[PDB]
Amino acid sequence: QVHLQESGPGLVKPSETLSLTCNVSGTLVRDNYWSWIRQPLGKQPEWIGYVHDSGDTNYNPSLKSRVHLSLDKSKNLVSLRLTGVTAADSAIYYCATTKHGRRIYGVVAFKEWFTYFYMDVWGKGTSVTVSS
Amino acid sequence: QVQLVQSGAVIKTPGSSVKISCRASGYNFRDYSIHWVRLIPDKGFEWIGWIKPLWGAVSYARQLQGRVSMTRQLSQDPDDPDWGVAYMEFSGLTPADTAEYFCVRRGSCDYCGDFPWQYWGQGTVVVV
Amino acid sequence: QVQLVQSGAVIKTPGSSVKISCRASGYNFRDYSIHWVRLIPDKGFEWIGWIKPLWGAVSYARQLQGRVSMTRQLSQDPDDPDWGVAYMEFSGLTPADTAEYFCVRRGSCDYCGDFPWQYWGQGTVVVV
Amino acid sequence: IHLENVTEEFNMWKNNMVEQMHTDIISLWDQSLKPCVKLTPLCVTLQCTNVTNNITDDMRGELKNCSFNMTTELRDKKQKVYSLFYRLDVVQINSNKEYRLINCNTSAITQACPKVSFEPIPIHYCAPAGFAILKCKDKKFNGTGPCPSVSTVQCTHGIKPVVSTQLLLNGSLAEEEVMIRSENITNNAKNILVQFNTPVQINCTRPNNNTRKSIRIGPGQAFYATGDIIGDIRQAHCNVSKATWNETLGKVVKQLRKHFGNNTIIRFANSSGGDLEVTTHSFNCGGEFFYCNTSGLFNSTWISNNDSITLPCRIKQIINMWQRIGQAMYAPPIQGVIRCVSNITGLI
Amino acid sequence: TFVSVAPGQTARITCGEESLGSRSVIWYQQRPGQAPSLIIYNNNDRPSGIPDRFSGSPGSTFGTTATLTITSVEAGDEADYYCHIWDSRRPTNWVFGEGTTLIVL
Ligand SMILES: *[C@@H]1O[C@H](CO)[C@@H](O[C@@H]2O[C@H](CO)[C@@H](O[C@@H]3O[C@H](CO[C@H]4O[C@H](CO[C@H]5O[C@H](CO)[C@@H](O)[C@H](O)[C@@H]5O)[C@@H](O)[C@H](O[C@H]5O[C@H](CO)[C@@H](O)[C@H](O)[C@@H]5O)[C@@H]4O)[C@@H](O)[C@H](O[C@H]4O[C@H](CO)[C@@H](O)[C@H](O)[C@@H]4O[C@H]4O[C@H](CO)[C@@H](O)[C@H](O)[C@@H]4O[C@H]4O[C@H](CO)[C@@H](O)[C@H](O)[C@@H]4O)[C@@H]3O)[C@H](O)[C@H]2NC(C)=O)[C@H](O)[C@H]1NC(C)=O
Ligand SMILES: *[C@@H]1O[C@H](CO)[C@@H](O[C@@H]2O[C@H](CO)[C@@H](O[C@@H]3O[C@H](CO[C@H]4O[C@H](CO)[C@@H](O)[C@H](O)[C@@H]4O)[C@@H](O)[C@H](O[C@H]4O[C@H](CO)[C@@H](O)[C@H](O)[C@@H]4O[C@H]4O[C@H](CO)[C@@H](O)[C@H](O)[C@@H]4O)[C@@H]3O)[C@H](O)[C@H]2NC(C)=O)[C@H](O)[C@H]1NC(C)=O
Ligand SMILES: *[C@@H]1O[C@H](CO)[C@@H](O[C@@H]2O[C@H](CO)[C@@H](O[C@@H]3O[C@H](CO[C@H]4O[C@H](CO)[C@@H](O)[C@H](O)[C@@H]4O)[C@@H](O)[C@H](O[C@H]4O[C@H](CO)[C@@H](O)[C@H](O)[C@@H]4O)[C@@H]3O)[C@H](O)[C@H]2NC(C)=O)[C@H](O)[C@H]1NC(C)=O
Ligand SMILES: *[C@@H]1O[C@H](CO)[C@@H](O[C@@H]2O[C@H](CO)[C@@H](O[C@@H]3O[C@H](CO)[C@@H](O)[C@H](O[C@H]4O[C@H](CO)[C@@H](O)[C@H](O)[C@@H]4O)[C@@H]3O)[C@H](O)[C@H]2NC(C)=O)[C@H](O)[C@H]1NC(C)=O
Ligand SMILES: *[C@@H]1O[C@H](CO)[C@@H](O[C@@H]2O[C@H](CO)[C@@H](O[C@@H]3O[C@H](CO)[C@@H](O)[C@H](O[C@H]4O[C@H](CO)[C@@H](O)[C@H](O)[C@@H]4O)[C@@H]3O)[C@H](O)[C@H]2NC(C)=O)[C@H](O)[C@H]1NC(C)=O
Ligand SMILES: *[C@@H]1O[C@H](CO)[C@@H](O[C@@H]2O[C@H](CO)[C@@H](O[C@@H]3O[C@H](CO)[C@@H](O)[C@H](O)[C@@H]3O)[C@H](O)[C@H]2NC(C)=O)[C@H](O)[C@H]1NC(C)=O
Ligand SMILES: *[C@@H]1O[C@H](CO)[C@@H](O[C@@H]2O[C@H](CO)[C@@H](O[C@@H]3O[C@H](CO)[C@@H](O)[C@H](O)[C@@H]3O)[C@H](O)[C@H]2NC(C)=O)[C@H](O)[C@H]1NC(C)=O
Ligand SMILES: *[C@@H]1O[C@H](CO)[C@@H](O[C@@H]2O[C@H](CO)[C@@H](O[C@@H]3O[C@H](CO)[C@@H](O)[C@H](O)[C@@H]3O)[C@H](O)[C@H]2NC(C)=O)[C@H](O)[C@H]1NC(C)=O
Ligand SMILES: *[C@@H]1O[C@H](CO)[C@@H](O[C@@H]2O[C@H](CO)[C@@H](O)[C@H](O)[C@H]2NC(C)=O)[C@H](O)[C@H]1NC(C)=O
Ligand SMILES: *[C@@H]1O[C@H](CO)[C@@H](O[C@@H]2O[C@H](CO)[C@@H](O)[C@H](O)[C@H]2NC(C)=O)[C@H](O)[C@H]1NC(C)=O
Ligand SMILES: *[C@@H]1O[C@H](CO)[C@@H](O[C@@H]2O[C@H](CO)[C@@H](O)[C@H](O)[C@H]2NC(C)=O)[C@H](O)[C@H]1NC(C)=O
Ligand SMILES: *[C@@H]1O[C@H](CO)[C@@H](O[C@@H]2O[C@H](CO)[C@@H](O)[C@H](O)[C@H]2NC(C)=O)[C@H](O)[C@H]1NC(C)=O
Ligand SMILES: *[C@@H]1O[C@H](CO)[C@@H](O[C@@H]2O[C@H](CO)[C@@H](O)[C@H](O)[C@H]2NC(C)=O)[C@H](O)[C@H]1NC(C)=O
Ligand SMILES: *[C@@H]1O[C@H](CO)[C@@H](O)[C@H](O)[C@H]1NC(C)=O
Ligand SMILES: *[C@@H]1O[C@H](CO)[C@@H](O)[C@H](O)[C@H]1NC(C)=O
Repeated sequence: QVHLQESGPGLVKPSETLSLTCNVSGTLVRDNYWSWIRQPLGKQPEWIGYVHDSGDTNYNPSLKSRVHLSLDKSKNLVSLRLTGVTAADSAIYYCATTKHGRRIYGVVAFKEWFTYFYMDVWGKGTSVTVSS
Repeated sequence: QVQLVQSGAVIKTPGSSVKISCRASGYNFRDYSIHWVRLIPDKGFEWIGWIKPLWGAVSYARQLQGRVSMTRQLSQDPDDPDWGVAYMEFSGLTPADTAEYFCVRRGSCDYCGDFPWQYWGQGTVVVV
Repeated sequence: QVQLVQSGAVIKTPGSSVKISCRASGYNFRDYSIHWVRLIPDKGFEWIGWIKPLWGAVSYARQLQGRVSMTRQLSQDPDDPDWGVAYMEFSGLTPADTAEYFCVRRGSCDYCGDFPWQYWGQGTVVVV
Repeated sequence: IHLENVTEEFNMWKNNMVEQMHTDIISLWDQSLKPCVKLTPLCVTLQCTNVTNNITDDMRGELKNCSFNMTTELRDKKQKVYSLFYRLDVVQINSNKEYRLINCNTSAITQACPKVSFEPIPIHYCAPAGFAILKCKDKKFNGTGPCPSVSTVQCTHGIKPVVSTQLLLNGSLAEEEVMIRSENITNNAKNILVQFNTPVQINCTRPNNNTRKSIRIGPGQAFYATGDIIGDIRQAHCNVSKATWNETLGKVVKQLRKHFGNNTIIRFANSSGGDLEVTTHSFNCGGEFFYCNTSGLFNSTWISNNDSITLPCRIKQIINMWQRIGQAMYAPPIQGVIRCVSNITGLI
Repeated sequence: TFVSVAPGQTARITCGEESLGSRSVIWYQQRPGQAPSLIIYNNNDRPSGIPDRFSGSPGSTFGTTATLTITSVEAGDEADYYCHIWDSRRPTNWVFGEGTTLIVL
């Protein structure tokens, strides 16, 4: 049994370095991968990327620079840092674990395979809105 | 091998004109004749006509002349000399023309005649 | 006639790599082996290796493997089927590698083996 | 029919009839091209780009999408056509990117007619009236000297013509032992033929589904080219059985040590280098060539006391086999997914 | 993007790009006012909790589009659907597909 608790200001000025934190329930932050997802209203979500210790810290190459994912093993939280909030940045954001899996179609020794992902559990959300 | 792919069944109105193609593959298409033949139930077989595709020289059965039309298409490339498409446009349909049709090719031995039809199509039934 | 033009002498630093070309003319270059061989004073001769230019099939002496590289260039035009260039890129230079080098070709009789080297280059002395 | 009380010295090394056979096969090879079509209008500027794939920035794809101008049936009409090519047949000429075929600076080029196949058929050689053909029926025969068990014949047995730069395929195999043959073993630059007894299977495939595309060059002309590739972009390869390869290498190491001292260490290495088609073994499968890396086999050592072996291939279209001077050969792309199974017979 | 069926019937919800290579489709659904929720995590696999009859297209078919077959639908099936395709040939879809809403009578 896990459930995650997003936390952020909600009302953000433009060109402001946003941060969010995410509280856990039971399962410690070491054991599993972590991921953030955004979604505008009435739209499909955009998977922002995934974070985990030991190099498993890939980002969306759309932004790729103005976002910084991190974990807190001392406090057992999930931290996001952002840079430069713009008008399209008003969206509901989600912290969530994910589980991988090797989709394999040929000779494994020839790298003829890849790793999908899927967010098994979800957060609760925080309606971030950018305004002045 | 000799492959004689026809087209499938179809339903037409009386007085119409049906068109059956017959694609032949696996042999030199310019060298052998093509016969059409039919099967009405409780009537036996009835010969229809033949065509040589080298020029398309045809000959029809007498009691169906003015109605049947046979054409062909060769394959002209230096890669595929094998396949060739015979046609049959049968005009002036009656419900009595409801029957199963066949495109056939003769045997290839030296003592093979012309009517001992060796290779056979899969049969195309047309109901009016 | 058989003409085997090497390149002249050169001085290189230790740990460097030298490149000796060997241009052969007067015969069908695609048909005979090319041997590289060496001469150190007060050490006698030492065989380095051979190369077939038809595919560039090489073989090296054992105690110099990893250090030597033999390539070739054929002449591809319908006017000059005769001249062809062998190379030798020798890597990992020591001052003990100071020596005279040779590219040679075998004899062309029927009882000629492969090592009875008939035709010889003019020799190239490299000092490290 | 057999012949008795008879001593005859043979030699495979000063033997003829390999010379005129090597003449005749290349002769019939050239007889199989004069009906076929030239590609002289095809050597042209090529706008090439990477194939549609999730690209790895550090590894490289081996298929290029090349669009170019081409003639039509009519002279005044020019057209824009694309196809796919391997990396190993285009080079870069010089910002933007423009490639060309590698042979088009230095040679002409001929497409093979897709009617003709490249599978072997057994050729029986025979002698005319006034000559006879002999055959050494001995079990052990290293290849030089007398043979007491001989018999004449009128025509040779089935010989299928293969093309394999190493690892001679589908050949005739020895009776009981594993035999090794040479001209002079103490000479090193002379090769060593290894006819091993038991055949060992190989699977080889290209798993990619392949669509061809006809291109009319001019009046009544034709040209075939790799169109779309449906499915997973994969890599061609070959497999052999592990323990069979180990046991056959044990047999040949058992047979080698007669010649090189009984207390001798024998190991193997990959081939030193040279041309691409001598660093591998190079074969034909279904009328399409393979140059397939062999370093996964000759990497072992030997002391005086369900798995397989997989190995990756590469596919070229244009060749210059027997290394001709201005003569080249295009190979047409073939449909579907190609695999073939061959009995590996000998080694070189 | 709106599909209406009678409750208890069958339904097909399609999403995303046509198949180029082998794929790993992932299906989410979205009740209004909730988070997303996974239903199908492989080409035709489902985790615990979700019932059956949520069929998916097999990942080996070449040149088809990702489908989601829901037989014997219900009003609790009224949620937005999301494809998440993972082609071996196309790059990583950092955004999802299109949200088609399944509404019931
Ligand atoms: C030369 O030799 C080399 C090796 O020496 C050869 O190389 C091999 O070549 C073959 C063929 O090219 C490759 O096969 C593919 O293998 C992958 C991987 O298969 C493994 O993993 C599967 C899944 O893993 C799950 O289970 C394992 C434990 O089993 C677990 O550890 C793991 O975490 C995960 O949970 C296993 O199921 C699979 O087992 C299968 O094979 C066993 C062999 O004996 C058999 O015992 C099992 O019962 C089972 O049958 C194996 O461990 C496969 O994934 C792949 O098959 C998929 O992809 C092709 C692509 O087109 C597709 O056609 C197949 O139908 C299949 O796709 C189905 O499964 C997908 C899984 O997600 C699914 O997404 C698809 O939609 C599709 O699913 C549909 O069908 C299934 C029923 O089949 C159904 O359940 C679904 O709901 C849906 O309807 C290939 O088979 C080898 O990888 C490769 N390398 C090696 C090392 O072997 C080479 O071929 C040789 N060359 C020659 C010329 O011979
Ligand atoms: C070592 O020795 C082995 C033993 O011979 C040898 O394996 C054989 O290789 C050949 C060529 O790679 C294989 O021949 C091909 O086989 C397939 C399969 O069909 C045959 O097998 C089935 C079942 O066994 C039979 O029912 C069937 O009747 C066949 O006998 C065929 O599909 C191939 O035919 C095509 O290629 C020919 C090449 O000219 C054409 O003439 C032929 O008409 C087919 O081409 C046409 O169709 C294609 C598809 O549409 C099209 O693209 C073409 O353009 C054309 O229109 C071919 O006969 C043979 O099966 C192998 N033997 C076994 C037992 O599998 C190894 O190759 C050899 N090693 C080496 C290195 O050579
Ligand atoms: C015939 O087949 C054999 C085996 O099947 C091939 O042998 C191997 O060939 C490769 C390259 O040809 C050898 O080199 C290896 O290359 C890898 C790729 O390098 C890229 O990526 C690394 C980072 O991953 C970069 O640093 C690099 O610049 C390249 O961008 C390397 O990753 C390998 O390093 C591995 O091994 C070393 C040594 O153990 C480790 O220190 C590393 O951490 C890493 O694990 C390596 O350098 C490879 O070594 C060959 N195999 C063997 C057993 O020797 C032949 O190449 C093939 N023939 C032909 C003609 O291709
Ligand atoms: C399409 O192809 C791309 C090819 O770049 C592919 O991207 C890569 O995928 C892998 C796995 O999906 C990513 O993750 C790697 O996984 C291993 C296994 O755990 C890790 O060890 C790796 O970490 C190493 O590499 C990092 C980056 O080089 C280092 O920072 C780290 O310290 C380790 O050395 C690594 O996490 C991999 O990151 C991506 N690469 C990129 C550039 O995105 C993609 O997945 C393919 N997509 C599809 C749908 O096929
Ligand atoms: C090799 O490179 C050539 C370069 O010309 C390439 O041919 C072109 O590929 C593109 C993409 O595959 C083709 O564009 C498509 O064309 C078809 C036919 O008109 C359209 O139906 C397609 O529309 C779909 O995708 C759109 C994307 O937004 C959707 O909006 C739309 O709803 C459809 O789903 C798409 O426009 C282009 O037509 C070809 N050109 C030619 C002349 O074929 C070729 O595909 C490459 N091949 C390989 C193997 O890499
Ligand atoms: C196939 O053949 C056509 C016809 O020759 C080639 O198209 C031509 O390409 C040149 C250079 O790429 C073009 O010149 C440039 O045109 C642009 C656009 O007007 C202009 O901005 C530049 O300053 C320069 O003039 C030329 O216009 C173009 N002509 C046509 C009719 O397309 C083409 O490059 C060939 N290759 C392919 C892959 O299509
Ligand atoms: C390949 O095998 C053949 C036999 O099948 C070898 O031919 C003969 O081999 C023997 C011993 O191996 C040679 O005998 C030697 O003869 C000399 C002088 O006659 C004698 O002084 C020695 O003590 C020894 O008895 C014999 O000469 C040889 N025959 C020929 C024609 O060479 C053959 O040597 C083997 N191949 C190689 C490359 O060794
Ligand atoms: C026989 O085995 C040796 C050793 O495994 C092989 O040598 C290796 O060849 C590869 C291919 O060149 C070398 O990889 C490196 O690739 C990068 C790519 O950019 C290049 O920059 C490097 O300079 C180097 O080429 C590898 O280092 C090399 N290893 C050694 C020890 O030399 C050899 O290829 C095998 N023979 C055959 C025919 O494959
Ligand atoms: C070559 O092209 C010509 C004309 O484009 C073709 O001739 C006509 O083709 C149409 C069908 O496209 C037929 O309806 C006409 O009856 C044909 N006319 C004649 C005089 O034959 C011709 O069939 C084409 N040939 C090939 C091999 O493609
Ligand atoms: C024909 O041109 C090609 C490419 O311009 C030449 O191939 C390359 O030539 C360069 C030197 O200019 C070498 O460094 C490369 O190794 C060559 N590549 C290949 C694949 O051979 C080719 O040598 C030229 N041939 C003639 C006879 O002029
Ligand atoms: C390679 O891809 C082609 C794509 O067309 C496959 O051909 C189709 O195969 C299916 C099922 O066998 C048929 O229903 C289609 O009619 C075929 N289309 C055509 C144009 O022939 C082919 O089967 C694939 N080959 C392999 C080995 O997967
Ligand atoms: C040739 O064989 C040797 C040993 O059989 C292979 O050596 C392997 O080297 C790697 C180093 O990265 C080790 O991790 C492996 O454990 C070694 N293999 C064994 C069996 O111990 C070598 O890779 C082989 N050559 C090739 C080209 O694969
Ligand atoms: C390769 O050689 C093997 C040698 O065993 C062949 O296998 C036997 O072939 C004969 C005649 O071809 C058959 O009567 C036997 O039944 C085969 N044995 C087995 C166990 O199948 C094999 O056919 C040859 N060819 C190929 C393509 O593998
Ligand atoms: C094209 O090829 C080059 C070199 O192989 C590669 O770096 C690049 O990623 C490829 N793709 C594009 C879109 O340029
Ligand atoms: C080498 O071994 C074989 C048997 O393996 C033996 O018959 C032979 O005499 C040995 N040779 C020497 C020189 O010991």
